[PDB]
Amino acid sequence: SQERKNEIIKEYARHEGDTGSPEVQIAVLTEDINQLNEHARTHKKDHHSYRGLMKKIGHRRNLLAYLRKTDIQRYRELIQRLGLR
RNA sequence: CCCAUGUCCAGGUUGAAGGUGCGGUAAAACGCACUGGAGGACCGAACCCACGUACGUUGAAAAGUGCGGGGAUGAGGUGUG
Ligand SMILES: [Mg+2]
Ligand SMILES: [Mg+2]
Ligand SMILES: [Mg+2]
Ligand SMILES: [Mg+2]
Repeated sequence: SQERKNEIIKEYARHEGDTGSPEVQIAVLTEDINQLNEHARTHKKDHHSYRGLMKKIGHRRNLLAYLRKTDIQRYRELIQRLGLR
């Protein structure tokens, strides 16, 4: 949702202007992915939506790889905040 | 054969489901351990049955004994009424 995405940007971002950043993107994608996994458990047959789920997941994984390359401290802080492995 | 009401099955073993935790995952299938303790499951006394063999065969016995044998928490054995 737009209000939830606003909250997530304001929380995880470095500024109120820095809408775009890896931590911001990943924080949005994780909530979207949780909603989609619940939707999939409720709608097991919607493979057409599971595809977009996997695409979002790959996007998040690539962002996380960029973070592991550039800033390992930022990476670990992010993952402690989010709860990912 | 059945009704009701009771009672008996030394000991040991294996280790189903379920559960928990750790991996693995985007989350799961899944895997690894532990727990748990199922079974007309296993080995084997009493208990029950009678596979073989020898002997007995005017028998110890109008159907047995010995040497081994099968089942042994179940569709079990047994008691009283
Ligand atoms: Mg048995
Ligand atoms: Mg036995
Ligand atoms: Mg008796
Ligand atoms: Mg006979």
